[PDB]
Amino acid sequence: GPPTSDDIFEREYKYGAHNYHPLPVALERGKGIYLWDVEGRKYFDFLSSYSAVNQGHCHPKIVNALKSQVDKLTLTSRAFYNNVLGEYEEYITKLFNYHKVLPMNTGVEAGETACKLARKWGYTVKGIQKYKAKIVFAAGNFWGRTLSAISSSTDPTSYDGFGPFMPGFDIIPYNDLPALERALQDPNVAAFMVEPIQGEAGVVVPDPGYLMGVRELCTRHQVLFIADEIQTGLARTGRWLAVDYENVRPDIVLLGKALSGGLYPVSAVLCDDDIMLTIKPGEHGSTYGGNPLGCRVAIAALEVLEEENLAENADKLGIILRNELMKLPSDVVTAVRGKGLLNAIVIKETKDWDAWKVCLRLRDNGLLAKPTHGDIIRFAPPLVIKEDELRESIEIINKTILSF
Amino acid sequence: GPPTSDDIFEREYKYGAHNYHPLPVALERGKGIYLWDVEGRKYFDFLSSYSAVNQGHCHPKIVNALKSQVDKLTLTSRAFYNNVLGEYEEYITKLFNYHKVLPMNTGVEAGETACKLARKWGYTVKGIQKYKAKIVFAAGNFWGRTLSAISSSTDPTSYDGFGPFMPGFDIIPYNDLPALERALQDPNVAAFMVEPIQGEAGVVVPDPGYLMGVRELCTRHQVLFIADEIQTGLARTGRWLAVDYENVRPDIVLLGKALSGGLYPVSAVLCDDDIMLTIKPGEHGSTYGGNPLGCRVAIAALEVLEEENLAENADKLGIILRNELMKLPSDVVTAVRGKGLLNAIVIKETKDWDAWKVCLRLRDNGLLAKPTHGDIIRFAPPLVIKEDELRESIEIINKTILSF
Amino acid sequence: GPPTSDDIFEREYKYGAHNYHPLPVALERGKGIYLWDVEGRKYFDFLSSYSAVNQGHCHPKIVNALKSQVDKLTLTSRAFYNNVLGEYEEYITKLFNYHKVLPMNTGVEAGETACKLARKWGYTVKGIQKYKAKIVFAAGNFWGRTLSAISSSTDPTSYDGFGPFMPGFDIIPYNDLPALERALQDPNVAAFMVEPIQGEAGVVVPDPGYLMGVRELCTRHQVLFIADEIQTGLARTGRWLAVDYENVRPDIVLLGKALSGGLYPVSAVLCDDDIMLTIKPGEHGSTYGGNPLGCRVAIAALEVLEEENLAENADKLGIILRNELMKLPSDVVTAVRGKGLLNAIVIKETKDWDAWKVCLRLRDNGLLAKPTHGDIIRFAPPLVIKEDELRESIEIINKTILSF
Amino acid sequence: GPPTSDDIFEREYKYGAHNYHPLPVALERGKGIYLWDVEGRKYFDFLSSYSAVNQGHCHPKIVNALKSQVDKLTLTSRAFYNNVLGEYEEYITKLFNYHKVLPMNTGVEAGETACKLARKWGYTVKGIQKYKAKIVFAAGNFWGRTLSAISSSTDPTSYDGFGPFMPGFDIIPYNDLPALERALQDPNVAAFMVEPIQGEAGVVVPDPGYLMGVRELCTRHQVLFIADEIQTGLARTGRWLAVDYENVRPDIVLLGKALSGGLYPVSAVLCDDDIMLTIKPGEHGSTYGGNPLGCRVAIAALEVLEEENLAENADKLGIILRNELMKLPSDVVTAVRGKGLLNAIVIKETKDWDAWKVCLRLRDNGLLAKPTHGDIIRFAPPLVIKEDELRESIEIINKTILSF
Ligand SMILES: Cc1ncc(COP(=O)(O)O)c(/C=C/C(O)=C/C[C@H](N)C(=O)O)c1O
Ligand SMILES: Cc1ncc(COP(=O)(O)O)c(/C=C/C(O)=C/C[C@H](N)C(=O)O)c1O
Ligand SMILES: Cc1ncc(COP(=O)(O)O)c(/C=C/C(O)=C/C[C@H](N)C(=O)O)c1O
Ligand SMILES: Cc1ncc(COP(=O)(O)O)c(/C=C/C(O)=C/C[C@H](N)C(=O)O)c1O
Repeated sequence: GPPTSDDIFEREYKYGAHNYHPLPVALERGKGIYLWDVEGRKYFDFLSSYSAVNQGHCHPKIVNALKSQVDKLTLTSRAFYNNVLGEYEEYITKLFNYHKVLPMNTGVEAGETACKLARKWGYTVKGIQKYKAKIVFAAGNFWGRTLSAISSSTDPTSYDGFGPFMPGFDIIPYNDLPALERALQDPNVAAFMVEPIQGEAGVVVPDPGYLMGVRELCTRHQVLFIADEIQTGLARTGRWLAVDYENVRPDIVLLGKALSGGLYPVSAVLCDDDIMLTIKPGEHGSTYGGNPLGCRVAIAALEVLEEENLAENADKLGIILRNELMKLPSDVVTAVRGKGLLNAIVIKETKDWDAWKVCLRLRDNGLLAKPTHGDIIRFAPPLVIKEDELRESIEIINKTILSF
Repeated sequence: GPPTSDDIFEREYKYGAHNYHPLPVALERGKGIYLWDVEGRKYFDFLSSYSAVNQGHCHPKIVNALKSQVDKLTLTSRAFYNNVLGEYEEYITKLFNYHKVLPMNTGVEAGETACKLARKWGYTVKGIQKYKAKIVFAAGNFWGRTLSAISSSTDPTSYDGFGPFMPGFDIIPYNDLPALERALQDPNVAAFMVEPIQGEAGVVVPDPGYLMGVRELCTRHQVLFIADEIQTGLARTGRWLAVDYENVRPDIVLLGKALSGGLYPVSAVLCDDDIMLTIKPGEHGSTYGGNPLGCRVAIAALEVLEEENLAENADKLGIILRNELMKLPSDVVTAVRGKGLLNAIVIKETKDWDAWKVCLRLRDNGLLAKPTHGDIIRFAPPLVIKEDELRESIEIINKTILSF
Repeated sequence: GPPTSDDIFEREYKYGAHNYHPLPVALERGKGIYLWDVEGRKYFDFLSSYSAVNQGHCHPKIVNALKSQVDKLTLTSRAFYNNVLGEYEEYITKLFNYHKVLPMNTGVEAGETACKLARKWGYTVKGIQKYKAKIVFAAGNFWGRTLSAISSSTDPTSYDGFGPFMPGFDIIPYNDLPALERALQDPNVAAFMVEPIQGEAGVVVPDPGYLMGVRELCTRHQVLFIADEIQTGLARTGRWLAVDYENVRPDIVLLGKALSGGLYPVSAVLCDDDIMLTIKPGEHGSTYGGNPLGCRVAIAALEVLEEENLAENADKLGIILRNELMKLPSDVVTAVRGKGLLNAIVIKETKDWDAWKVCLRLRDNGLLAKPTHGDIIRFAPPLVIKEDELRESIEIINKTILSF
Repeated sequence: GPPTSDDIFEREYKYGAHNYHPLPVALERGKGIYLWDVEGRKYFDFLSSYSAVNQGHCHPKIVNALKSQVDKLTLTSRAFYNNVLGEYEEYITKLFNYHKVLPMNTGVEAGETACKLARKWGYTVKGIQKYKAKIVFAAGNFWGRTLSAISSSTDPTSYDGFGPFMPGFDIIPYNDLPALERALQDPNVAAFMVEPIQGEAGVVVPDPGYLMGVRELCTRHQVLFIADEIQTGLARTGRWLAVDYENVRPDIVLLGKALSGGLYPVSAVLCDDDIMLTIKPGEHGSTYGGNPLGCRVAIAALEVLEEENLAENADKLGIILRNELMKLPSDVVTAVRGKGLLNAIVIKETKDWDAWKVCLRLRDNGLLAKPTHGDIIRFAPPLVIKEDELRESIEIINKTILSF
């Protein structure tokens, strides 16, 4: 017969690498804000696949876009043209107001591209001597798992045992303008890459004005501001871009995850011509980047975001979420943070009570979430959720937390 | 109305990065070995999207697996389990006979994963001091476009302007056993990564015995043999793996491209437990890696190769293709090479006549191919091609080549 | 009676090491451009003993310098002074415009001296920690047969079976500025050694601008540029130094071979005081280095080059040689290369027709040459050759090549 | 007018490397046992250019061989054959009773050749894994100035500032059988290289039985015995080889210096076929190695040694030299050592009295010698010296020593 949840776990343990320790639940179906395991149980998805399913699981318009194109053409490679990519390019460039886009597949690939653009611009336009270009990052950052990405990490779990590391990556504290200004005194700095809110660090929101101050500093020192909006972008924090809260226009914007509604790995690197065109024909690419199938699903996923006004929903509903979460006792729940529907709670962890235990019980009470250390729990349900559904999940969260 | 080819070209020129200089052709449909442009012209695909559509464009079995899964569940993320991953992991591990697989999305991600495993094994099993581990590569190698992949490249178009480069990567000549023997004298070498046939270098085929000598030397010096079969694998050269020609078992095998039949970016890293399990939970991953949608399509993609015996077909037809191409005048076509359906011709390039010009005329005569330098043309049609179709293509190639 | 050519080969086979497989011809006399075998046959010498007899075999002025000095004093050793060395030192240093010269005997000794100068300069002036100094070399280099020289070689015949190898020697492709620039990012690099034209690799001429770019990159990164002109120097390429074609002044210049006209093993290392004086008294030397007999002959050898304007002749006649060689069919002779009178042709080798076979027939037709793999033949006659003699030799080459 | 001794020093100081600090004397002529400076002064040569002029300066027979051959042919290179080399090979190999000879030019080149033979023999015959072969050397050794030669030296002046060093070279004390026996327990050792009497270390004579014990231990443990007789060979110690005193037959014998009588840099490597033939055609060589001019002079140089029974004379006169030297006061001259005409004295050095100062006074009194630290003076006149001349020189030494 059909495998049980336990059969499912055992099979992966035997045949798959052990690079993850997932919360013990086996999903076979997803729709909107819901997930169903193989035993048929129903669950509120409060992780949204890291924002990839902002539009909810299997959104019918994005599904139909995928189904329509797969019968026509799925991959020509960029050795030749296809009819779809240019339409997606004009669309996303006009939506975000940048001259061009460089299509890639995964979040880390957008970051790598952005680092390559930063260096190439650094050498060919800023006049940095090869190869003395530096890129500054903020401590707590997370942009992927390539050798380059773990080389800017301050998390031992990311870099330990994987060295030597990529040179020319400097790290400074996040939410620290004076540190940034100090780093930018070196003219060999080509760029500063930062998340408007750090996702994996535990939904760390920098103080008001941080983003405006980063922009000012980058512009003064002729440094590219690379904003990684792979998790924060596409309506999840209440705007098209988290950077929009302070009216900031980064030099390079990275998008991924919700860009395809979870139907295909699609990522994007947006920037104007003076940066974008430092990379010449033949100097950068990817087998699947810009394929017609991912473009069709991306056009659809962006249209859902716009047409269903999900940014406004996430902003209004996020206020409720945070307001209800702050009612929990301050001796149980230490802090509440986030923007829009990108939130987290910090608990007063003890040797016998932790975030993992809380998520296990949440699971038991029908809500799926993942801990981000011993003391942090993220709450980020799909943006299609309704206030009634949200209030029901808040009750589940309340009941569970108070049940310890 | 509908954009013309010229309109398609222009739109991408304005809104897309110029990292590619494609052959000027605009496709809107693909099926099997054929592609159709927006003007309705029909062409033989002799590029197969860099060997990602080995199964032919839009294979019905693969399309059906995608349509079936997209209605159910596409991405839970690795924070939770999905019912499909394990079924795929057991299938692919038994097919290639390795304990485990680590699922990723793009070719370069598989290579990054292999480098991280090599290093982690190097430090935690072999005993190399952190962080002195080295990874040896062959000149001409191409494993992608991340900062780390271009740091091992000998092609300036890949690395120039993109440094500083990742330390710990050494380069030796390809197809050179004495040179590998010399490099492996350093006890700090953790692995040697190599393609059984170099693709982007110009379909460079090493001499008979090279692979056995690499396996022998790596074993002798306690060095992992990493075979990048992202382009050579999955029946392209006439075998499940190009290393099968010498019956050699690498320590780590990389798969990508045709692993999905061109319908989704799926890549994979296969190896036994002693290497795979050096990476503990939380130390490596990817948002889309191992998602259920990509797994369903990869199972179907692998089934097609098997069920249709595409390896045998590529082997049988590849010899016909090469023997026919060798009949061209040795003063116009300087060399013919390849294995199975992964082939190239070298032309006697002049200032007035080159590979690009030949490919434009080939396009005009109904066959799509892409030059690998001013003198090399790659011929790699989907493996579902039939003998009569191959001979038709051959006539097109002879006609074009002799027309100058 | 006197030994026959065949007795000469047999005797060497029995009593001498088998470290060479020379073209079967036994010479007993040489004068100018010609050589005679023991059977009395006359041959044009188109190898010139690798440039050692640039001045032709047994030039009367050099011979007379030899005879004059051997009646006076031949070797005092460096424990004392000889009256001749200083005169040769002042002469050669003013000729090439460097502060000093360090006299050695063979070409590999001057290379070894240059490596020791570069390391000493690296530690004592550049500040590199002992013993982390690196020297970069170009693939295809040849600078002799010591353990250190074969350690930088990429030719398996030079290094296979002779290791372990000297550490601190790194190799990059020849004629590759991006690769040199990449290598010189390591501040532990003390020098880059390179031949302006690679001799033994098959007369490989780098592209216009390579030397200038080498000079620029070395100066920019505080690395010593060591130019090995042992084969290319002293008028053979059409100038005093092959680097003069680009007005490039290397940090260290190595000379040998023609420096004595073939009458005595004489080599020289030229550089300014900031480099030369890093080596103190008792820290480097050679028993025969700077002996009075070799100095007298070197003074005369250089005087012949200057007095007879051999560089101008080699330039003028080299143009003629290459122009006539290019008239040979492109389906037989694939390439013609060189500068001045250092040239070579590449033939369309088959299993039954090769460079060795061509050189046997050449010998049969009165011209002696050295094949340098299965498809390269070098053409480098003494620089004292006249246009009529050159044209006569060219007809012998035409006759031979066309005769197959 | 002609340069004065002082002008000669000044000129070299300005235009030549400062790699030596010679005794201030400028010679312009040499005949037999004598040398004349530019001021006309006559001196007894008690260094003999480190044994290169064993036959005396400018021996008429060697000079005549030189003059005869320079009118015929001086260098064809090894790309072809010359009629002279084979004649010299048969001559020298029968003289020393070894199958073959490998001709080189300088002493360090023959040592380098012997290391390469030992490694090649080690891997191809002994079975050592590539590249684990070791070569053992004796502390105090001196065999030249290449990077490899200074890597086995225990003299800081030879190696300091010139590293990193050649691996695989191990050092044990000289004249120490227990230490050699201990080193040869490693089966990865391929050879032991040693001087029968250390020259540059200060004429260090090992104890009776050392050579026999070296021979025995090397045979017992399947290790090659390489005897460096470049300074001690060719009659200087009173025998053809210093190893003849113990009837020991080394596996490899190196010769040089006197092999040419000081007229040409000529060196030789002798061994039987099982060793010599481990090196195949194209695997080792030298441009000037085995040239016809050096062979003619080497044949004559050896003939003079044999014909004039110089070994017998050196033996007889060496007894006299040492017996007279031992009459000097023990509180001034601490030791007298040597064999045949290779001798030295050790003096009771103080802060104000040293070997250099003694050698200055010697020069003042008409005898030239080389000090070899602050307390050693070597006495080694040409082997053509007569008893009356020796006794005259001895009085000059007595006079000088006693004069302080
Ligand atoms: C801000 C930001 N920027 C880039 C990335 C990399 O995204 P991708 O996984 O598609 O390469 C991410 C990815 C987050 C992510 O995948 C979290 C967990 C992930 N499964 C892991 O390997 O630990 C991101 O949050
Ligand atoms: C042997 C091998 N290993 C890895 C890769 C990288 O695969 P991916 O493109 O999915 O990152 C490839 C990919 C090659 C490829 O597609 C090169 C051309 C590509 N259009 C580019 O410009 O990057 C490969 O040939
Ligand atoms: C036992 C032995 N074996 C080899 C050699 C090296 O010989 P050559 O200098 O020709 O490379 C020597 C050379 C000794 C010698 O006198 C070298 C002194 C010379 N003036 C110098 O600094 O190199 C030797 O004594
Ligand atoms: C650019 C360059 N630099 C140095 C050397 C070495 O020179 P020598 O042979 O005198 O050590 C060479 C020598 C080349 C050459 O012809 C050596 C051939 C010689 N018959 C052998 O096997 O060693 C050179 O081409």
